[PDB]
Amino acid sequence: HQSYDCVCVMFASIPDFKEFYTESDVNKEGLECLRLLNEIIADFDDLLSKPKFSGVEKIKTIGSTYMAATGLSAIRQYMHIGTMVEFAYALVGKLDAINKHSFNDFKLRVGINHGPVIAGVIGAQKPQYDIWGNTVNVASRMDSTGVLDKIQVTEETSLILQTLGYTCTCRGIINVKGKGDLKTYFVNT
Amino acid sequence: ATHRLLLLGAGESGKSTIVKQMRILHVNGEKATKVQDIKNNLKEAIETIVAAMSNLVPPVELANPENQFRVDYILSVMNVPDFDFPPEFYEHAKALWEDEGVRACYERSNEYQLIDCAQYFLDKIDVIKQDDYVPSDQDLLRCRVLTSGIFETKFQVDKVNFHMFDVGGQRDERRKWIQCFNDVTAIIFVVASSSYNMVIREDNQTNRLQEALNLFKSIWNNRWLRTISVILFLNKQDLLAEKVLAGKSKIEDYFPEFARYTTPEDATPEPGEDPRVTRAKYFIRDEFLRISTASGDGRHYCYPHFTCAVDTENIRRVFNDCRDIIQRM
Amino acid sequence: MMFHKIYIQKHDNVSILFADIEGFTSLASQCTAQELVMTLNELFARFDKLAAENHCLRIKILGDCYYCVSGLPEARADHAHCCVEMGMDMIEAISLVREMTGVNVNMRVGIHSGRVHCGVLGLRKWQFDVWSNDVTLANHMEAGGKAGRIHITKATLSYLNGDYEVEPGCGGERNAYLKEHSIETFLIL
Ligand SMILES: Nc1nc2c(ncn2[C@@H]2O[C@H](COP(=O)(O)OP(=O)(O)OP(O)(O)=S)[C@@H](O)[C@H]2O)c(=O)[nH]1
Ligand SMILES: C=C[C@@]1(C)CC(=O)[C@]2(O)[C@@]3(C)[C@@H](O)CCC(C)(C)[C@@H]3[C@H](O)[C@H](OC(C)=O)[C@@]2(C)O1
Ligand SMILES: [Ca+2]
Ligand SMILES: [Cl-]
Ligand SMILES: [Mg+2]
Repeated sequence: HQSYDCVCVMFASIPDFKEFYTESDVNKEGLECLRLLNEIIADFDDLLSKPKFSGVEKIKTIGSTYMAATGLSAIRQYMHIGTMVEFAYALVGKLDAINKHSFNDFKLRVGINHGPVIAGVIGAQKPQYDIWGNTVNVASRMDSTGVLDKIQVTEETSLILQTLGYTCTCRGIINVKGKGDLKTYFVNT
Repeated sequence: ATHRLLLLGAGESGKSTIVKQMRILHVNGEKATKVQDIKNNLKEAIETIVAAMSNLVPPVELANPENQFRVDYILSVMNVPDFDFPPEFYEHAKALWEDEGVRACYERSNEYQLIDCAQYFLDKIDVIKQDDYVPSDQDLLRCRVLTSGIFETKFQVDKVNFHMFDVGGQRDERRKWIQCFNDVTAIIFVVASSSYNMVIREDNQTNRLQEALNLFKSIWNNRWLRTISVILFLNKQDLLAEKVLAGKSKIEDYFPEFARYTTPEDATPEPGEDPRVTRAKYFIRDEFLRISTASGDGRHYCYPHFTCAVDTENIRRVFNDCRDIIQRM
Repeated sequence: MMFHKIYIQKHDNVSILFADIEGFTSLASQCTAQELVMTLNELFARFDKLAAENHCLRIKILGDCYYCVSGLPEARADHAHCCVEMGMDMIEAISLVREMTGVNVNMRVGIHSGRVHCGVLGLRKWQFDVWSNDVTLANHMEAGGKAGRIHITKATLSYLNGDYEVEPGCGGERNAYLKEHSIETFLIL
């Protein structure tokens, strides 16, 4: 496994799915719910086949949280960061579409960070591809402390977004475990 | 051969009533429990009427100023949790319902949320009050109760099996529907055809039938329901007839396209039915058919029925047509 | 046809084991991104080795979190006896690669037994996963657990057939989900 310099990592959870998930008998003890998650995750997996998102690399789904990165196909400079944002606005469109056909109101909660990672396989039995390093930890923490319908970024990530035409607003301070207090920003539309 | 049928429609459309008719028709302490619910129907129905009299524009007046004291009695007890139902209640209730002003307010019920089983129970208070009271089949059909969740009712007709699924029509409840979209024989979509003059509960602004129309387009055009055909239960035809013949609230004053509408040549009016009702009942149908016609592409079909859920003499007849249609799926 | 095919099957009498590292963040500060990821992969390789012998099918490595149900792919009578002995091994496994690293860290193991759905979601980057309230409980059991100890439920004892020296766990004291769902938890010796 090899290391990287400028990899933009993103988490997108649907925190309002956990409530929706019930286990009855009518719903086959929770299957009919998964059937929906599938329909959504598959719609989210389908976006990667778009040319504009050819540089996007889905890493995994965690529970009902979509995790993707850009700049893994590396050796403007921060074009991929602004593509990850472009990508998260897209998931919101798929989710908005599902909502129509599912008589539901699912919102997406996005955290986006960039920085150095390490990428490679893990585990002896079934080697699977994953990306570590503080960059991701922070990305994860900016999802979980996020806000619905909003994208939550770190300061320097906001800096980049401004140098790409994105307007921003400061949330204030988040406490990341092991990295302490730190200033975060929502992206505006 | 099993058939899984999903019942869909807005709030207070008929869904529950129809499940009930399947029990009357194709199934077999049990009713003593349902008595309490009917009394609640009676309570919630009388308060709602009087409460609404003073909030209407113009406000309504009691024909008998004496009744003001019962009006006071009802509003005083409106919130009471485990209401005792003392014989006063029925006395005061009846008295109010006799007051022509209370009734005149009841005519204007299209302007506030009043349950369908009002006039039915308010006409039979003296029967319900007796402590040896036992509800008639029509009483059980008429008892309104909100459905929260999904309820599976299994029955059989001629060794052929049916699984029926009941869902909440209220907006908050529609989010559960999806759970019944996979492996489904056919949609039964219920509409309160008579609710053309009244707004919905959830926002107190959006017209009930228009809500029903939009809900149908949602289902008819759903991405997970392009195979599945929909049996359309245009329901509450009695109440529809009433309104058209009563002539108080015109349809064209809610759905202006009605003025620019003549009656279909393919129409088969029930024996000696009024040309006006005929026109009206089939117009509501065609409004729904436009949605079904537009898209679809021979993969699923729309089968309409004029329905009265509270009339078992019409449920059997139309459910029979549905057994027939289920031949190919 | 109209729904995507779901690659998911229902499975009762299975036992779910979540395992987290206590004080992972302290380690994360003591060594470079390089060493951490190497030590991590070196540990979960050992874990995977122990897993297959203890008849537990490994599911996913989530950062510092490991989970591996027993009773899959085909049912087992000792499906809960496996996990217990599997968890037993992880406490020893970690101990060897604990004092050799310098800073003391430990494994926190939680276990539950019940029905699960399992399989895969979406279309891209498939990873075998599990879902159920029993899995949700499983994960919370780990959350409300103790270092170097193995947290088990009332259910994962109604399967143990009284073979391990148990004792009251007080999971309501460490985790709200446990308390609010009123779960009787225990620990082993
Ligand atoms: N007069 C008349 N009343 C009807 C007719 N169909 C249904 N009703 C009454 O309207 C009320 C509303 O229908 P009901 O079945 O109770 O709710 P629903 O349509 O299933 O809607 P929900 O329970 O999911 S919220 C019932 O009390 C029923 O008695 C009809 O054809 N004629
Ligand atoms: C998918 C539905 C549901 C309810 C079922 C389930 O068991 C989970 O997938 C687990 C517990 C489960 O899959 C095991 C891993 C992990 C990561 C612990 C999941 C998340 O906590 C999910 O919550 C999230 C964030 O969606 C959760 C709880 O969601
Ligand atoms: Ca940890
Ligand atoms: Cl309706
Ligand atoms: Mg109902």
